[PDB]
Amino acid sequence: TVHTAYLVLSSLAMFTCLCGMAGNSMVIWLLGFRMHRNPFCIYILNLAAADLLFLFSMASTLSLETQPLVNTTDKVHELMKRLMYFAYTVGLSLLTAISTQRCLSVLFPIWFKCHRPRHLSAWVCGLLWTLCLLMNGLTSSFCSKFLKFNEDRCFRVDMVQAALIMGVLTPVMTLSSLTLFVWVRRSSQQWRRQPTRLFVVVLASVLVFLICSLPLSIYWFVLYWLSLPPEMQVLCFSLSRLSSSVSSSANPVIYFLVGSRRSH
Amino acid sequence: VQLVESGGGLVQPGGSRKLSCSASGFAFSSFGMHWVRQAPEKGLEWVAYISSGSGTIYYADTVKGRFTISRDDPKNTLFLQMTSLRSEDTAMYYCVRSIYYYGSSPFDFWGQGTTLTVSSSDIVMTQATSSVPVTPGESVSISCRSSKSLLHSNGNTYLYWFLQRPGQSPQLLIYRMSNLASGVPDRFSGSGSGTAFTLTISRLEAEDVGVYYCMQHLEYPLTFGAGTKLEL
Amino acid sequence: ASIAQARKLVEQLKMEANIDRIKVSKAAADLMAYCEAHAKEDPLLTPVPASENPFRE
Amino acid sequence: ELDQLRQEAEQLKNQIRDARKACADATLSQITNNIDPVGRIQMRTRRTLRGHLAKIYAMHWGTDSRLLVSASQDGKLIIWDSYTTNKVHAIPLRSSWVMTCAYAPSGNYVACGGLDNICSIYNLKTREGNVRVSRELAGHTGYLSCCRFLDDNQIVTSSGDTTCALWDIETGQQTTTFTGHTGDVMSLSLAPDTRLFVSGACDASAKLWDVREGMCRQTFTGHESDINAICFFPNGNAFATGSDDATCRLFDLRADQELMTYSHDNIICGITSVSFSKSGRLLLAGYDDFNCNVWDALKADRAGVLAGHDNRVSCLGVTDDGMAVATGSWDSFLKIWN
Amino acid sequence: CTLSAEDKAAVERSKMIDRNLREDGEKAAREVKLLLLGAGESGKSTIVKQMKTGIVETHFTFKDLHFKMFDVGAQRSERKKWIHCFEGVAAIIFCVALSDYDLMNRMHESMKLFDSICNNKWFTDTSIILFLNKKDLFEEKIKKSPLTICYQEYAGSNTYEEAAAYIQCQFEDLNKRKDTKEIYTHFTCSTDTKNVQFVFDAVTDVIIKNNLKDCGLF
Ligand SMILES: CCCCCCCCCCCCCCCC(=O)O
Ligand SMILES: CCCCCCCCCCCCCCCC(=O)O
Ligand SMILES: CCCCCCCCCCCCCCCC(=O)O
Repeated sequence: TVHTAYLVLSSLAMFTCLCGMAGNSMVIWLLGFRMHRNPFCIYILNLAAADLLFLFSMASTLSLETQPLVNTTDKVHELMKRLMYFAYTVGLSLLTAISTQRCLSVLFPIWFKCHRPRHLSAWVCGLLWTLCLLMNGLTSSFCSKFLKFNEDRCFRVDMVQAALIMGVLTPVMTLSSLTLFVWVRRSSQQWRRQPTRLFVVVLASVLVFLICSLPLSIYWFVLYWLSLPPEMQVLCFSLSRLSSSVSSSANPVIYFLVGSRRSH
Repeated sequence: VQLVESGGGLVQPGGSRKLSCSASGFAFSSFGMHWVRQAPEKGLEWVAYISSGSGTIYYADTVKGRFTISRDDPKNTLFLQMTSLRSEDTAMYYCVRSIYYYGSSPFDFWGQGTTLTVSSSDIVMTQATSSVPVTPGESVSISCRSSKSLLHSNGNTYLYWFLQRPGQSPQLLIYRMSNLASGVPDRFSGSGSGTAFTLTISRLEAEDVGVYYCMQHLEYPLTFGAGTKLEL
Repeated sequence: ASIAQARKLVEQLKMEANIDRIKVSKAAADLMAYCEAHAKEDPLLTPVPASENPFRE
Repeated sequence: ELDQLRQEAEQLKNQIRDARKACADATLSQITNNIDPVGRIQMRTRRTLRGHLAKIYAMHWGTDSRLLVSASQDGKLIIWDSYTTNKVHAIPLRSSWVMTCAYAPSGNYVACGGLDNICSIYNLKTREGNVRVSRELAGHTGYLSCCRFLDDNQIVTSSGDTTCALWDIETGQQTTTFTGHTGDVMSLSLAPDTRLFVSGACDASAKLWDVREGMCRQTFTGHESDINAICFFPNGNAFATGSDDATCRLFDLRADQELMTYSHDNIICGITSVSFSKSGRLLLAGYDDFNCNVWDALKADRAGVLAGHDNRVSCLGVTDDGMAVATGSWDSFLKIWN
Repeated sequence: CTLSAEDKAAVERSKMIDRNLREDGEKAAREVKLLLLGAGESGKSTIVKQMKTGIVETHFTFKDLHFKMFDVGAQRSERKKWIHCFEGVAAIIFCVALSDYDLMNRMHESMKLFDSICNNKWFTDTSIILFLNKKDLFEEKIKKSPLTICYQEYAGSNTYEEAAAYIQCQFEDLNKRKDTKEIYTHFTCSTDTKNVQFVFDAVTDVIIKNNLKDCGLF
């Protein structure tokens, strides 16, 4: 019963992760030394790299589960799971930054065109990567049995991370996306033709975020410490992992393919 | 196009001084400036090089540490701060402008020079002639020797020729092996191949008499040679 | 331009009227001869070995 | 009378057509038979010049086959070293609307002109270390569409005011003015011996001019739409023309008639620039469909394509020794094919 | 490194040239380029006299925004050969004088020009700021004579408001495609002050649309 369902979920996660890192690698390839004068490509390139790392970590973790061991496997598995969570956190950060940039492009168009520093994207991404690495290193060093399995400190660092995520990433992302929606509905949609494509892609982005990317964060941060009954933690973990794998596999489609102005 | 240089004078050993040269009449900020030394009795010695935009800066092995080179592009001035002056540093310093692109003529202009008195690997480029006497209307052929091949893999041989008429700064005659500069008569003609090179003058006049120097630009530091004086 | 323009056009056409002409077979043969004469010195026609190519790498 | 003058003109045109078709013993294709074709030759891009930030509209090679000048709508004239992709010079322009650039055979000057109705001559080799304007050749009442150097002192400039002109750079005046060309003339191509020059206009008519006499020696027709590209054959006795009809036409000065037309059903886009390979066996044409086609001059077939451009190929040129062909484009990229 | 010393200095100079080219391009990308258009003596002087031979380019600033407006009316040549040079402008400032409906008819020529330009294959997605100036002269002419003085297709009232609205509708109906570009219309005269603001709102709208097309929502 539950074992067969778990096998099915793992197989689907493996196949979707294969498709995901294929798509992410293609997106990084198509954004190399070109397609970068547009201020909406450094974020997408960084997100493609982060999602590639995240989905590769998923596929590797599933492969390690299919070939379990005792001692040598455990340490590389722990390190690369920490890598997966680091990539997850940085991908969420990049989604939030992308949505905020999209909102600010229409809220302040004069500033976005003739006042925004050309490298502001670059060092914003650098700061995001640095902060995510710092927080994930702290969480791994206070949560991994390899270095320090301090249960109280693991819980404290997880609570801090969850508070920061649910008080910054989700509110700012949702608010920026909704503000873009409302502003283009009440400022341009009335006079010209209503931009239905804008509305549909914005709603799709918020939907896929809130119901595919958050699940893993909320699970691995809060549900890991709410003393869930047995035979229930597996279901939530697998559902969250599959949802995040689907979100990271579909992020290139919803961000680069829909937005290929030059290649169309 | 003139390069008037200032500063200098009598400095006690171990002291400090700041050489200056003000550029005018040309696009100073696009030229890579040099400093070249000449002892009161010896030939020319290369001191320092600064590129356009203050990028690569070079010093000779004998000047490193206590010599520093700097430029002020808005002020149209080139500086050379010197500290801990040794007895071998008494010489006359020339400010030399140079620009580097395909087909250009480096070292095309030299400053008037300033004097400095103090109280008291490399490419060997020497020529085995000196104080050659010759009469106007004849033909001369002075030659220069290089330690190794000056022919680069791109096909360019980096050998320059300079004439220093007495009482005035040296001027460029040949800005690469077989490349005549601007303003010099067609009688001059550099030549050579491989390792050995020479300079020939078909019908010399009475005013093109002086010390002739062969210099290399293949590698840094830039090594001149001992002169080949010409007289009546 | 009421009268002088048309006369100028007629004169210009007369100028091209007196131009000598040669059979186009001869001109085509001459073009083919020139094309087959300088065929060796045609680097775009014949890719030379990379030793002489200055755009190799 | 006016009716008499028109009838005389029509009779003259009919007589000229009869004389033209009398000498047409055979076409080039019929003669060029039982001969090995050039073959499906394909070339690979060797360099990629990546400095411009707007549409590139003109390029011209140097006589040394090393230097290269390109013009673009960002108000920049860049001189390139094609061997190393080094930027020798980058010349700002007062007017960013330029459609042609010229490179002197002596290499001391460049010329560029466009919608500002002025041809500017720039001094490459100065005592100071910069590039400076020498003279501005005002005197045309339209946009300048082409310009070529006869020598350091004579330059011939086409224009959008239906006229070509020859200029004396030192005095800045037109020594001779070439008129009698309905519609704006879009291109010109000096003879290899620099005693004649052809020019194609919007009336689909290509005229051959005498530089000293100042009179149109011959006039050629056959294009259905306006003419954008023109270039002399290396032999000097022929020249090719590119028009909006998606057709390239080979003419002949000594026959006064068209030799053959280079076209394909799959090609409907206009032709931007044309040039000849050394020995005149290949015809290199730039198109609107982002691609350059290698036309075999003797036959009427495509020797090969090169593509490699994401936008319209606006200009192209071949070196004096035939080492390489450089193509400009509207994507701000130059490619040195070999 | 297989490079001579002068080769290295050449690459350094080339890199300095590259830096200057990048700076120039980044400075140009923060500029709005407008294509002024319309028949001569059609109020073009009035709309160009608010602030600041071939193309007569003007540069003006408003609310920390820089405009590069180009006048190409004096070209007097085949437009189709050089019109693609202006593809990619922010907007077209098309100027039409209302009073030139009887002065062989200027309004028909202006309508033909507007139909030719607004429907150009290069400009299928650029907004058009249709300036309709000389409205006081239109007032005086309508007081002297109705619009039906030369046009029998009109059947409405002989008042300034309705006639101006009819002309605006006739102009705005010339474009086949209303689903790809926005036509902005304004009424001005010799002495206006808010005319400079209308182009600011138009360019702000097209800037927003450009950003949306960049991110790919549009
Ligand atoms: C509080 C923890 C870190 C906060 C992370 C915030 C990430 C989103 C906000 C920064 C991105 C948007 C900044 C503007 C970038 C742009 O539009 O170019
Ligand atoms: C860290 C986030 C970066 C975003 C900074 C927003 C700066 C806005 C500056 C004022 C907006 C000016 C642009 C339009 C002019 C206006 O406000 O009316
Ligand atoms: C392991 C984390 C590394 C920390 C730094 C991450 C930086 C990623 C790259 C961000 C910028 C990439 C391209 C920016 C260049 C540009 O501004 O055009």
